[PDB]
Amino acid sequence: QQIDQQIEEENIRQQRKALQREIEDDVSKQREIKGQLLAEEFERE
Amino acid sequence: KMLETEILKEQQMRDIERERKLR
Repeated sequence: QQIDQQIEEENIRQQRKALQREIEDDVSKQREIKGQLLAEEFERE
Repeated sequence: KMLETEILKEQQMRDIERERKLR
């Protein structure tokens, strides 16, 4: 039974990555939004 | 005596098995 659950302990060490993927979305959006907004700043002059 | 032997040795397989599960 301990081995059965020793394996589960590793199964659980194996959500952070999906948040990491999200981290990159956060980065891309803000980076590109700054460019979109500067393009808007000119359009809005 | 041989049974306690074989058991105490056998258990170390179980600890190698732990090493094997870690791989």
